[PDB]
Amino acid sequence: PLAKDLLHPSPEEEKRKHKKKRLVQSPNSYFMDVKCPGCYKITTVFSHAQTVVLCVGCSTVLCQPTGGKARLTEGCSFRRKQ
Amino acid sequence: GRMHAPGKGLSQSALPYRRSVPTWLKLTSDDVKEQIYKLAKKGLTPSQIGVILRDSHGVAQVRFVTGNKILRILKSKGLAPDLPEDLYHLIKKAVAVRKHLERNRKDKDAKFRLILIESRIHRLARYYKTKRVLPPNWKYESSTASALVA
Amino acid sequence: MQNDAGEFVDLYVPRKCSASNRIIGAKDHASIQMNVAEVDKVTGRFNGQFKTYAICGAIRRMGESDDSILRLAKADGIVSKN
Amino acid sequence: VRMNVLADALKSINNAEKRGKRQVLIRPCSKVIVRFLTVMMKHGYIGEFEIIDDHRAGKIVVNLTGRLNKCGVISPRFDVQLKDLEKWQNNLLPSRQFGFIVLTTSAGIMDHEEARRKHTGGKILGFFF
Amino acid sequence: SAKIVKPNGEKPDEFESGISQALLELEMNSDLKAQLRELNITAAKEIEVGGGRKAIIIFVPVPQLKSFQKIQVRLVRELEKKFSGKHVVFIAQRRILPKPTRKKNKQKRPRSRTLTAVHDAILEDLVFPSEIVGKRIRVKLDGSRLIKVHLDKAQQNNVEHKVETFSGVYKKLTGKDVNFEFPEFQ
Repeated sequence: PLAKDLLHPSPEEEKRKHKKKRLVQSPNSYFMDVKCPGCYKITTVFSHAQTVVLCVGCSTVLCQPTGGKARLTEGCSFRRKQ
Repeated sequence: GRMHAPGKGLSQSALPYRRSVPTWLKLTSDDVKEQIYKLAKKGLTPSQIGVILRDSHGVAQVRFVTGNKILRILKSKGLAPDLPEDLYHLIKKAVAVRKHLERNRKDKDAKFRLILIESRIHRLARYYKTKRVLPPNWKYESSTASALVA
Repeated sequence: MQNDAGEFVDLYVPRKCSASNRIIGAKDHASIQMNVAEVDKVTGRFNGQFKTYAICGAIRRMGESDDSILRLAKADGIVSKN
Repeated sequence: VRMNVLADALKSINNAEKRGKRQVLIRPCSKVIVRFLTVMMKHGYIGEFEIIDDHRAGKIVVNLTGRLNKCGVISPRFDVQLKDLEKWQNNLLPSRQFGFIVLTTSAGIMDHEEARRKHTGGKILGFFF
Repeated sequence: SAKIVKPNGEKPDEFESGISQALLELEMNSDLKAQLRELNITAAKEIEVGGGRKAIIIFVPVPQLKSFQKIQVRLVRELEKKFSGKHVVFIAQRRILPKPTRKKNKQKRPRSRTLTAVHDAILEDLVFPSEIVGKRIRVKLDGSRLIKVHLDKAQQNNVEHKVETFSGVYKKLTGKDVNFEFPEFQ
C-alpha cells in the first residue's frame, strides 16, 4: 500500500476510524429529538447523555445514562436532527 | 501519558469543525446566560453546568453560543467560587483518603496514594498562585484542609 | 555527469525504479525490467511496440510490484479507467 | 511531551521515503515546518504539499518524490557564525556538490548557500540531502 | 443618495449616488422596518471578476453585521433585482492593527483584530448562507500557496455561480487566491 491517497479518503474508511486519528477530526455524537408518548414536547436530548433527563410536564423518565450511548426508557418516537 | 499511573489512554472529547450554532437551536445568548445564572445558584459548578444543558438543552458548547466560558460568565459578576473547581475536588478527595488512613494504619496502598494525591494538589496549587488566583500565602495544610471542603 | 566543461565523465547512467524512484544497482539481481505490449485500437492485436518499466529488487522483495505496475499502468492508459 | 515538532516532522518523512511511500502525514503543523518544507520543495526534493487547516494545530500531507536521501534535524538549535559555517558543512553534508544545511537567519529561513549570498549568520535548524 | 444609510468615519462620498438610495427605496420585504430605519452601511467597491461581470460589495459596521445575517438572502434578491447583472456581498470593516516590534502607551493588539483572524473572518460572511466545513491550503510547487475552501452542501442551492466572483472579491480585499469545492457529507 505505497499509494494510499491519504488526503482524500473514502467516507467508508473515514467512518470506521477513531474520532481522533481522522484526516479532520469530528465527533461520533449527535443531538436527537424525542417525542415522549403523550405530549407535544419534543425534547432535544443529547445522544451520549449522562444525566437522567426528565420531561417538563409529563414528568416521567425520558432516558437512562449508561456506558456509551444513552438507553432511552420507553420505546418512543425519535429522530436524528441537523 | 497519565501522570501518576502507567496509563496511555486515548479517550477525550472531540469538538467539531463548524463553530457556529446549528439552525435548530432557537435559543439566544441572553437566555442561555440567565439559565446558567439560575442553576449555578442551585449549588452547581461550571464542570456540571455545561453537562446538563448539553443533555437537556441542546447547547453543544456555551463558548460557541455566548462566545464565553462558563467559569468566565460566572466570574463576570462575582458568583464564581473561591477555590478553583479542580483544586476543590482534589482537596476533598485528599480529606477522604486521609480520614480512611487514620482508622487503617496497615493500609499501605492508601498511604502510597495519599502522597500522590497530595502532590497533585501542590503541583496545581503552585500554578494558581502564579496566575494570581490564589493568595501567595495560601498553603495546603492537611489539618485545616477539612474546613476548605464544606 | 556534466562537469564544468559540460562533458559526460561517467561510465554509465544507472536505471531507476519506476515505483520508488531509487537507483537499481549494478548487482541488484532481483530488479526486473519488463515489457507491456500495447495493442492498436480498432483490431486489438499486437502492433509492434511496447512500454518498459523497471522495478527495483528492494521494492520487488517487499511484495508490491503488482500494486506498482498496475499504478503505472493506471497513469499510462492501459488498465480500465475506473 | 513533544519537545521539538521539527524533529518529529522530519523523522516521519525520513521513515516513509525509505519505506517507499508516496505520501506522508505530518500531524502537528507550525510555520517553522512549512518554511522548512518550502526550502526543499524549491530545490526539488519534495513536491506539492497541502496544509490541512483545522481549528487546533493543522496537519500536512506531503507528496514524496523519491529524490530525498536523509532529511535530519540538529535538535539543539546551535548558533552558527559565518566563520563557523564552513566546518558545519563538511561535518554533516555528504559532499560539496549537493545538500543543504538550512538555518534560520534574521532575514528568514534560508540555505547555507543563500545565507552567504547575504551576510546573515544564524541558528542552525536542520539539514537535508 | 442621502446621508442616512451611508455614514463614514471620514468625509468622502464617491459612488453612492444610487447605492445607498437602492436600500432607501425598497418596500415590503421581510424585516422591512428594523432595516430601513436604524441600520447602516459604510462603503462600497465595484470590482471586476472574470470579464465584464462586476460585483458591488457592501462594507458593513461590525456590531450590526450580526443584524445583517438574518436578512441577507432577502436583501441580495432585491439588490440584484435592482442592480441586475451584478452580485451582492456583505463584508465588515474590520481594521487591521499592525504587529508591534522593536521600532505611546499602546495596550496590546487584540488577536480578534489581527491580520490572520481578520483575513479568515472575511471568508465566512462572504460565503454567508453556506458556511465552511473545511480548508485545504495547498502550495503550488513554486512557493505560491492556494486556499481550497470546502463549502457545506447543506446550503448549496443558493451558491453555484458565485464561486468565481467570491474568489475575485477575496483576491482584491486580501491578496491571496482561492477556489471552492462542494464535498459530500460526512
